[PDB]
Amino acid sequence: TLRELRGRIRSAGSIKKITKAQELIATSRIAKAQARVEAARPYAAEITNMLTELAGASHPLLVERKQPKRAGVLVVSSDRGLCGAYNANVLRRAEELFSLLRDEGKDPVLYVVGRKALGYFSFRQRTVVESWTGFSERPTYENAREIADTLVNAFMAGADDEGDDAGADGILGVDELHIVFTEFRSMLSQTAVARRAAPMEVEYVGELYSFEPDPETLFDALLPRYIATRVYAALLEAAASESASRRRAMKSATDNADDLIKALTLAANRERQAQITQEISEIVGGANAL
Amino acid sequence: LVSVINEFKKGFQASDEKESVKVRKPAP
Amino acid sequence: LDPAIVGDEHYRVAQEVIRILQRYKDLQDIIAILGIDELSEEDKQLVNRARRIERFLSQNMMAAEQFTGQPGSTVPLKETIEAFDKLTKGEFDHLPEQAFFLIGGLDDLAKKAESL
Amino acid sequence: LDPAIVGDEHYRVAQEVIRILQRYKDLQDIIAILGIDELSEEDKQLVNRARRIERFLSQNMMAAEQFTGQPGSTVPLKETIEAFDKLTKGEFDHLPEQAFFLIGGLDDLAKKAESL
Amino acid sequence: LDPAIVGDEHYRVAQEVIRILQRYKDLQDIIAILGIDELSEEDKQLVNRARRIERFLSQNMMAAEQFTGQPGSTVPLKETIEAFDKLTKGEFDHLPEQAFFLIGGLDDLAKKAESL
Amino acid sequence: YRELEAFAAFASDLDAASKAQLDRGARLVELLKQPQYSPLAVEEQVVAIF
Amino acid sequence: YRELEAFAAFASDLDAASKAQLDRGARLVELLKQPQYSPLAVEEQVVAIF
Repeated sequence: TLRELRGRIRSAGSIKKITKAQELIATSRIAKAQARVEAARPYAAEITNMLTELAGASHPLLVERKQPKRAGVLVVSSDRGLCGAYNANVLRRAEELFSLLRDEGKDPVLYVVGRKALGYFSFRQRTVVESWTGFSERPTYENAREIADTLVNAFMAGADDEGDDAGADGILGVDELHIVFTEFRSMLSQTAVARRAAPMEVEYVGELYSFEPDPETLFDALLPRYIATRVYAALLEAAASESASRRRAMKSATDNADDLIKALTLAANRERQAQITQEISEIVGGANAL
Repeated sequence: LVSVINEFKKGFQASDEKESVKVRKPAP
Repeated sequence: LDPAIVGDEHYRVAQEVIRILQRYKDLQDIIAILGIDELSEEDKQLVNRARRIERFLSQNMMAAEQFTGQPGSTVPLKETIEAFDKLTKGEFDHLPEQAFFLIGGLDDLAKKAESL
Repeated sequence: LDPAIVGDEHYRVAQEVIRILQRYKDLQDIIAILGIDELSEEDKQLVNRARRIERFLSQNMMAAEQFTGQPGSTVPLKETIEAFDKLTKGEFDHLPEQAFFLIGGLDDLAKKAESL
Repeated sequence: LDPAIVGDEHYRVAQEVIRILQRYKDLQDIIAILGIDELSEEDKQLVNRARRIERFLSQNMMAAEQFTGQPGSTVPLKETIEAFDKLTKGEFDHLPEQAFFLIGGLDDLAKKAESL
Repeated sequence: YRELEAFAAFASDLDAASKAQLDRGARLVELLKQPQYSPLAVEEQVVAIF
Repeated sequence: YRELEAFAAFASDLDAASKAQLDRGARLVELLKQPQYSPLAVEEQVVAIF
């Protein structure tokens, strides 16, 4: 029947209008988010410069552990839907980190941001210790601050806790921290990138401002906010990349809907012509049969 | 019937990149 | 096709295969309009193995030597039954799709696996 | 039906409910595929109100009591118009839709709701 | 329309004109609401040139002369294609749009530019 | 107003001109409706539309 | 249950009552399976339904 064809046609029209509206909102969002990330950049540059200046002359976080046994990992994902492969890519990277860790033999400790990655982990029976949720593509310093506080508190409880031994630090110590997030460097494409935070190395290059003779306190007060700034930048990059991917996917959806509408219209037209011919043939045969 | 159901229910088993800090001091 | 004549081995495998194909045909519309991202994990894996089964179901012909110039093959029933049982259980997840194309016996599939 | 002939409250209630049902229909046409989250708060509110409306619109019947096993009842006009005005207002949003099925009047609504 | 008939240059210039018009239509569709200030310089140059092109398609007709009193014009093809080829690479965009709004030929364009 | 009706969901993000056009279209489409058996004089119609 | 299952698809969150209804419907659908050439007496039928 052609009634189903008409229903499909109107539904496809509705979905294509929704798609164009969504993609226009998305491109406006990327336009307004590029400004925010580029405005956040200079403060990060200043923080990096002052940290490098402090490190120029003069901290368990900067001292490697004798025998690592565990490793902590962070995953970030979009809280909403309609983002093509955006979560798939970061989950692929997480899986290959897991493979590398199995090769090294160090057990992972999972941390998740966003509903999609939590849902994926639920079906595969992988334990999650802490799941932050509440992102809506627009981050703020509060979420980054609390996440950084929790992670730095957790890692500091891994020194006297030599893995299996629940020492003075307490159980669930972690020897290495890693980050997985989507990096946005150009509008054409974006690539998922892994990283590490807790292990560090000092880079030496060839070559007055001063303070009281306590630089260790300055380092211990600057490192947690360094991690907070790093995760803040990661969140901004993730938001920008998610918005761009949403734009691309929505455009593809519209370009997939239009030709389907055309094909349905053609089928409906041929069906109508066939029907007309059928009844006219039947009536003329009945008439001239007398 | 409910007594029989309760009796039987207990007797049945269930089948189921890296980061680096920058220091201006010449290398030791 | 019934357990009385064919036996109990064929029946369950055939029913599972037909169920998988029916589910894939049901989901194909939403697959076409948007993509595979909207589905859940279990439906995604069902679609994946449905595609694998569909591609594997083709067999190299015997009278196509005029056109393809690749000699054909014949397969005993038990090998087919075991291969389809393994496919339904899903032990060939990591293999690429292109291998499941006009291969005949599963031994030739294993040989073609390393050819890529 | 006419505001002059029947009355004004009856007419306004009928117009409001028919508009709500129409809006629910053309919203469901898209929400059936794009999901619930694609709309704003007002749309979800209207959808829930409409769902309660079509649930409450049924009733038990005299000659069909044998199939249900429970005799039906009848309701006054004023009670119907007051109840539907209250439903359009948006007060019954705290109750499950299952209480609105095969009900008669409002005291039966209260009894069934307290039964769960 | 075929380079085997009207020669190569005519088909060429038609091709660039059509491509420019399509690109401008896409840009106009995508910048109608967001705002011109969000674009780059190449898009602004392209939209300016496309506006010049679409303005230049106007002509002076004696139907208008029946009221205004300015006689119509007949333009030979050779200098028309030459003018279009030049304008596809020309600097005419620095002229105001009212000059190109309607015109009878190259000399009319020069005199209109001089008058402003 | 007819063309710009889809953006009702995200009206906060739109431009001021778009919002003004949407509001004007809404008021206009609300103005046209009339009850039956109520003809209008031409002066009254002109004044209302103006 | 069959009318509600379609609506429940692609739903982020559902109430406990709704999911209980889905569970009961699934159990009821499962219970009604029956192989060919397996006649069942009325007593076993009513026992199973109860």
